[PDB]
Amino acid sequence: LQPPPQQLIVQNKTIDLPAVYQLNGGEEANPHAVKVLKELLGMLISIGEKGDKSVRKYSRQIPDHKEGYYLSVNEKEIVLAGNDERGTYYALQTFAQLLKDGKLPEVEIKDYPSVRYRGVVEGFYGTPWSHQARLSQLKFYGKNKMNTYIYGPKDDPYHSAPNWRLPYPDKEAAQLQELVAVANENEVDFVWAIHPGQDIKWNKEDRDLLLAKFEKMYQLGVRSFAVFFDDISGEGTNPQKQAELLNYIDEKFAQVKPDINQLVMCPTEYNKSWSNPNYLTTLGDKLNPSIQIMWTGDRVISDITRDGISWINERIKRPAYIWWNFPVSDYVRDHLLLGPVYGNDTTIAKEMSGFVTNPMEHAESSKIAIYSVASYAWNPAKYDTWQTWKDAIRTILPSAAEELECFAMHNSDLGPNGHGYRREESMDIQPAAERFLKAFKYDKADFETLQYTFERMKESADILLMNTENKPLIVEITPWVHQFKLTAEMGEEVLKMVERNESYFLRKYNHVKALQQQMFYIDQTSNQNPYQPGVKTATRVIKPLIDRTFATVVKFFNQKFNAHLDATTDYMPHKMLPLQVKANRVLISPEIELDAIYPGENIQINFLSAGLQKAPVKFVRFQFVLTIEK
Ligand SMILES: O=C(N[C@H]1[C@H](Oc2ccc(F)c(F)c2)O[C@H](CO)[C@@H](O)[C@@H]1O)C(F)F
Repeated sequence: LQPPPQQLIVQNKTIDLPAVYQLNGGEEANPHAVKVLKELLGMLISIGEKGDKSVRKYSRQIPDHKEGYYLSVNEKEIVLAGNDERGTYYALQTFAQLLKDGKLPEVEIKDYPSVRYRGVVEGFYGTPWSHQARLSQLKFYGKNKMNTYIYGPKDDPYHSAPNWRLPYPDKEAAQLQELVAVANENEVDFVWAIHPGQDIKWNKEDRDLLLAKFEKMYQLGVRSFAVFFDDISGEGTNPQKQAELLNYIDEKFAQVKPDINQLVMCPTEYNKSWSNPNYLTTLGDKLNPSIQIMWTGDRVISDITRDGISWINERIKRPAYIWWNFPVSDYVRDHLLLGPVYGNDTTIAKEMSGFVTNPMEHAESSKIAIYSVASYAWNPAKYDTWQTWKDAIRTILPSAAEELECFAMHNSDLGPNGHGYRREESMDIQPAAERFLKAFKYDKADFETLQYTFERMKESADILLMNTENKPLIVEITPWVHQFKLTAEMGEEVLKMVERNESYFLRKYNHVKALQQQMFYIDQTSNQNPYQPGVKTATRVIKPLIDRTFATVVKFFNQKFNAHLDATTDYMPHKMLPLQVKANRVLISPEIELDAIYPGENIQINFLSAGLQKAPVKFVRFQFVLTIEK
């Protein structure tokens, strides 16, 4: 069961889903839950909300919590009783996971979430989620009892700079309208956010335009709203004016419409490190208390701790609404972040108004963290990092679960980055790895372990590429899967170099250099975004072991045979601190000879620049970056 319920009593007896049933309360229960029931489908089945005729017999069993439910299955009768309509739907989501092979376990469940708002903020920089991916997201939220979707992609020009003042065009508006309908069907609050701050004026004209935009969104069906003031400079960062604007939205709009739910703001000082030592106490004191204030923790990317959440709560005078910056990867775009969700304290549910997760631009790939966050935020006390990661992967790709686990286990670290934020990766093999190298610079078992791992990586790569159960997932990860397969091939060849004769070693060597060039070409042709282009994989443990083992066994060959083989581990056609090639930049990692003559563009230097005006260039002699026409 995911999320695991607050309370559960299992009897050890089984019951056939009744071939013949009597439905009580289907005309009065939450239509969204009734629809799920009738699809899954004499024995009495009672569905309803506390107060309904159908479930009055169980009124004492129903948890007195928002979104709570009582679920019961026995030989005699089935009860599916929400404390409110969402609760009934959540009872159904649990019910569907009990139903296996046409059979049900005899169980009594009393359930409710520990955190009031739980979900995803699409708030990353980069390519926003497609329409299809958002639709699929919303269904997945409902299955996993996430009730919050904060729409806020940084690069949607109608969400942020400069066209936040304009209504969405017809096509986009028709799409959002559908998203809102689908969200409603899955018991998700669609929260449309706006990000006006970089150029907002504190006047009537901009105040009114912002309210007019919210009204347009409201006409599209939107019933929750957010205003983000993060990552901005200038007058838009003034706390009094922020609070005043939010209170004005609250009082003229959120409390005037009959049916507005969440009103949320993201502060400019949204993590402890970025907070000056009185912006936050001004917000805490001036902002209407029903208004939510977001917070990403001690740092832009951090895990939430008891000390950290108590620090925020005291300044803002309400429980912080957490924006958790994982698995967002818009600052490490060359990595996928498919590891487990961990690091957040599991005893601080009462200290938070909400918990949402900023995910990767890769929507399906994000379902691993998302499913885990859902589990954490509903039942933090029973949150099991590893089992939930395994369950996520198995729900997302039942046909190739083991292969996805293999891929995901070696694609979880961010690599070095400006935020200093890291994740564990490849922990199972790390001991055999680190002992194999030390000895080299070995136990047979460690060698076979590495060998087993490479073999497995290839099996996983090839089965994943060809999987048809979740095609959109496979499209997202495909470039990394190719790179992952290459890595495992390079690993097998390097191990063969460690093991017979001069001639066989040179065959393996030459095959390695070819594999290095293949990885380079995948890195230059896939995922060519402006910020961190290319495709890295297995970066924490595996690639480093392979490269170092390669440097080492070559060194020993040159010593033994008086040879002069090149020991370089990453292919690089240009010559010169490694050179890098990023799009049409050739740069010295913070005399260069290129592999051919190109038209030059510019040379940028920091210890400065010169335009080259398309002059032909092969040699550059003196950041340190050459930009060519390519
Ligand atoms: O996290 C937030 N905002 C952005 C914030 O973005 C930054 C933008 C500029 C920075 F200099 C910086 F250090 C972080 O961090 C996330 C990760 O990159 C982004 O995805 C978010 O859109 C929000 F809580 F304020």
